Amino acid sequence: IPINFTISVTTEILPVSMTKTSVDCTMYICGDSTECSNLLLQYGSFCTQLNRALTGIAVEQDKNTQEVFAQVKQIYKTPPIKDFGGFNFSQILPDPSKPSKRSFIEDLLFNKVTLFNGLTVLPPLLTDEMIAQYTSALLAGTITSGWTFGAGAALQIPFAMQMAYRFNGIGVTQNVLYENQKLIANQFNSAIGKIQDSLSSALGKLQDVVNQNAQALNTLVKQLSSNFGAISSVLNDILARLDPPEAEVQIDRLITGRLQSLQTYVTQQLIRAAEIRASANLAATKMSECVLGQSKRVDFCGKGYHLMSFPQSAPHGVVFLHVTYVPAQEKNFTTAPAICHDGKAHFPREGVFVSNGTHWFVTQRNFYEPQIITTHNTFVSGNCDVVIGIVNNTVYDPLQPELD
Amino acid sequence: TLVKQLSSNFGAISSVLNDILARLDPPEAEVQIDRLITGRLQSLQTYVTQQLIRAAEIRASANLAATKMSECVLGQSKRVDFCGKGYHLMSFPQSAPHGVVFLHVTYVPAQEKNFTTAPAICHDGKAHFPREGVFVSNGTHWFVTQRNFYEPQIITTHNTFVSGNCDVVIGIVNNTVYDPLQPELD
Amino acid sequence: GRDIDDTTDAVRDPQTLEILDITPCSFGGVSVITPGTNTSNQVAVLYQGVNCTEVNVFQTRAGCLIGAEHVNNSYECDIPIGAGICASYQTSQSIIAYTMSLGAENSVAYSNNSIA
Ligand SMILES: *[C@@H]1O[C@H](CO[C@@H]2O[C@@H](C)[C@@H](O)[C@@H](O)[C@@H]2O)[C@@H](O[C@@H]2O[C@H](CO)[C@@H](O)[C@H](O)[C@H]2NC(C)=O)[C@H](O)[C@H]1NC(C)=O
Ligand SMILES: *[C@@H]1O[C@H](CO)[C@@H](O[C@@H]2O[C@H](CO)[C@@H](O)[C@H](O)[C@H]2NC(C)=O)[C@H](O)[C@H]1NC(C)=O
Ligand SMILES: *[C@@H]1O[C@H](CO)[C@@H](O[C@@H]2O[C@H](CO)[C@@H](O)[C@H](O)[C@H]2NC(C)=O)[C@H](O)[C@H]1NC(C)=O
Ligand SMILES: *[C@@H]1O[C@H](CO)[C@@H](O[C@@H]2O[C@H](CO)[C@@H](O)[C@H](O)[C@H]2NC(C)=O)[C@H](O)[C@H]1NC(C)=O
Ligand SMILES: *[C@@H]1O[C@H](CO)[C@@H](O[C@@H]2O[C@H](CO)[C@@H](O)[C@H](O)[C@H]2NC(C)=O)[C@H](O)[C@H]1NC(C)=O
Ligand SMILES: *[C@@H]1O[C@H](CO)[C@@H](O)[C@H](O)[C@H]1NC(C)=O
Ligand SMILES: *[C@@H]1O[C@H](CO)[C@@H](O)[C@H](O)[C@H]1NC(C)=O
Ligand SMILES: *[C@@H]1O[C@H](CO)[C@@H](O)[C@H](O)[C@H]1NC(C)=O
Ligand SMILES: *[C@@H]1O[C@H](CO)[C@@H](O)[C@H](O)[C@H]1NC(C)=O
Ligand SMILES: *[C@@H]1O[C@H](CO)[C@@H](O)[C@H](O)[C@H]1NC(C)=O
Ligand SMILES: *[C@@H]1O[C@H](CO)[C@@H](O)[C@H](O)[C@H]1NC(C)=O
Ligand SMILES: *[C@@H]1O[C@H](CO)[C@@H](O)[C@H](O)[C@H]1NC(C)=O
Ligand SMILES: *[C@@H]1O[C@H](CO)[C@@H](O)[C@H](O)[C@H]1NC(C)=O
Ligand SMILES: *[C@@H]1O[C@H](CO)[C@@H](O)[C@H](O)[C@H]1NC(C)=O
Repeated sequence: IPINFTISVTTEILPVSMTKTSVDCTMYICGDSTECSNLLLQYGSFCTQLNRALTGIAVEQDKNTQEVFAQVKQIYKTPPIKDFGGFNFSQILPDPSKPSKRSFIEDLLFNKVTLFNGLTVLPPLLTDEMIAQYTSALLAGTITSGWTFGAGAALQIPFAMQMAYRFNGIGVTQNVLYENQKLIANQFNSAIGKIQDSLSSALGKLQDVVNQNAQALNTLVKQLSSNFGAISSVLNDILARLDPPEAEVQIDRLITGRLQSLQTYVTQQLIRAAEIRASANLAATKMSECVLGQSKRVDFCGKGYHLMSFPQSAPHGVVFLHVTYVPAQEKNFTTAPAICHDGKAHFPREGVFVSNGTHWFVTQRNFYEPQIITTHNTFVSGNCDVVIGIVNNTVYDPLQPELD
Repeated sequence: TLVKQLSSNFGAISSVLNDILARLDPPEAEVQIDRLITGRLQSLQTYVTQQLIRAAEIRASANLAATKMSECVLGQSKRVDFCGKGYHLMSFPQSAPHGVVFLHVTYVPAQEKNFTTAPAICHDGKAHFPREGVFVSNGTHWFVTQRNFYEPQIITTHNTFVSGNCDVVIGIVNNTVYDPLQPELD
Repeated sequence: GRDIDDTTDAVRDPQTLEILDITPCSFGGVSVITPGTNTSNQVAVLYQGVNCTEVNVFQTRAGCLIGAEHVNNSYECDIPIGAGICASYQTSQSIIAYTMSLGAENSVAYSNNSIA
């Protein structure tokens, strides 16, 4: 049975969206030429399908971001009085001096990743300032209300009482929090300090996406200096050295090669967009279940027993700081399934029977605090010749002394 | 798009095969035939790839619908914002063309009331914590109520459990406990 | 002279022997914002990749929207132009271009001994 506990904070990185890109089908293949375009019309509509697919991906990215981050009806605001019972959300809450209104850790994350021939790059619908605003709203609502704001109107509650009700949902009683408030506050502050110190010395999940999206474009651009069997990989050179009767057997080879290149690029982008969409769905689920509530699913929101989580915004992704509860120091005890007092068998109501060698106590499972075995902790069921490992200690019956 | 791709030259002299076979003598028609074959193979090979990707997406959506039917309809789920917004009670399925429609019934609170609250009650040196509920006050007296609906009750020895003494809890107030056994004891 | 992707971006003229650079002329796509051909027949064209120096002219980060008045208020997003800008028909009636608002500004009366 554990005797002590520790509070641990761990991070989790998830991509959400990738850069929008629209590639022209005619300018990439031909350029400013007209004979090339007139030849290209013989292939039907292979320049509408690609544009339609790329626009579909571009719209899907904005839908991903919107469904992940826009989960709050109203933009809540943190009160000026920062008396949260000892907990220090200073590196989490925004600092209203920088023009971007981003907290310390969000800046550490934004300064760790960052440092026409048809191709264009479109801007995201939600600029980074608005995403920071959304995460600040989520944090202020979580801190000042709890899980209430995600299930209707927001109800205020002191932070210490909220953490008491967070402990009460994992088995540990609430006097454990109220009698060890300073220790828990110190451990949480130390954990936040370690997180900020370890984010400044990584983020491979958010970089293996940018690397792939960049090498795809690099290959697409480099597939424009290939002859593909013609005499030269320049339309303006071919058109200046050959009469029209004898240049359309060369431009045709160029057209075939460049069409195949575009088709390969579009197929790969479609598959990658599907993968990013799956990850964005997971990120939205994690937000809804770990931030706006407390999750009983094992290993979903961190490692340990979940208490609460805080979101932060990273470039083209999101960051969660899961706060858990892990038992620390255990000790050996001796246990009995039941107790035969007076021909009856007393089972514990909520707890477990332990003994240090001489006397028998009843205690909760996730923490060590022994108690006398009264009739308010146990209930009777049958006689004591059926249970396999029953011991024969005594109970207290707290009405007998008062009946004198 | 797949059907309309059948009316393109692809480099041949016409987009219809019968004209190719009628207007030209066999050994010199194979060039046109090959150009048409290449074009139509390209069309019917792009269509299948796009269809496969769409089918995978629909499969993921169908898996989600199956999970929602299993966990929202056949039971009551504690996952937040999974079976609708608010606290979940039950759900009912309805069939729609190539899809499902769930009707999620949810409990959601209403008109609020601010109160004054404390985390413990120090009766006679001992500290009393609420058993299942929260301590509140209307200004003068103290009650214990459930956390999701106002329903105050007199603080007793059955609504609270004792732990330690009233010297370590940060915020704590003085009040009394009923001890219902005493009036019947006399 | 060349660049990262093997494209001539500089040249020396044979006669004067002077260095000249080459920059491609401005390109870009054209997108049109319409409120639906059941309410009105007005539109608002938006060059995507060019400033307004080239061909009611509001220059935006996403391009150079033409034909839409700029307002100061903030509403929900009807037509997502981009970079935080949205356009809508509901202002006799004209197409406007505002900045998207995320929601109402709320604030809970948090304190250490108050519950709701
Ligand atoms: C609930 O009360 C708060 C303030 O609590 C007051 O003192 C308590 C000890 C208790 O006795 C309450 O009954 C008292 O009312 C008030 O919050 C204000 O709400 C108004 C709403 O228009 C807002 O403008 C103020 O800014 C709020 N106060 C602060 C300091 O921000 C109000 O009476 C009630 N608020 C809610 C949300 O129910
Ligand atoms: C449970 O563990 C905490 C720390 O994990 C202990 O708190 C430390 O106690 C020692 C001795 O009293 C102090 O020197 C330290 O400053 C305390 N804090 C830390 C962070 O080490 C606590 O004493 C343990 N509980 C018991 C019952 O021993
Ligand atoms: C097991 O724990 C119990 C209670 O913590 C110990 O019982 C106490 O023993 C002392 C020794 O004289 C008595 O003065 C107390 O009255 C006993 N009860 C309590 C509640 O303190 C017992 O000694 C422990 N046994 C071992 C082997 O450590
Ligand atoms: C707060 O609750 C207390 C507890 O009921 C109220 O006090 C009693 O209220 C009833 C109903 O009006 C009266 O009949 C009793 O005489 C009251 N008892 C006392 C000792 O005053 C109280 O009225 C409620 N409201 C306030 C503002 O205190
Ligand atoms: C709740 O916060 C109040 C502040 O609103 C605390 O009161 C402060 O500290 C003492 C104690 O009464 C007094 O000087 C003032 O009421 C406040 N001080 C200042 C400088 O404003 C109170 O201690 C807190 N109570 C609990 C239980 O957390
Ligand atoms: C919170 O931490 C910052 C720096 O880590 C410090 O300046 C500030 O005083 C702390 N606030 C509290 C209430 O401990
Ligand atoms: C419990 O006893 C076993 C065997 O005697 C020992 O190996 C183990 O370390 C003990 N547990 C603790 C927490 O000391
Ligand atoms: C465990 O095993 C030992 C020896 O094998 C036995 O004496 C004891 O009764 C067992 N405990 C039970 C059955 O609870
Ligand atoms: C416990 O003590 C009682 C004394 O009345 C005895 O009858 C019973 O056999 C004991 N139980 C065991 C398991 O020895
Ligand atoms: C509760 O009563 C004790 C004993 O009279 C007193 O010392 C203490 O100050 C009281 N509580 C408060 C909050 O004043
Ligand atoms: C002929 O070209 C040379 C550069 O090679 C230039 O210096 C010279 O001025 C030119 N001749 C005339 C008459 O301008
Ligand atoms: C046009 O709008 C009116 C009302 O705004 C509606 O009654 C009518 O059905 C609409 N017609 C079309 C073709 O959308
Ligand atoms: C368009 O003109 C404005 C005004 O001079 C200038 O600030 C802007 O940089 C120009 N656009 C580009 C792409 O250079
Ligand atoms: C609108 O904003 C501009 C600049 O932001 C300002 O000059 C103008 O007075 C404002 N008009 C109104 C009606 O607020």
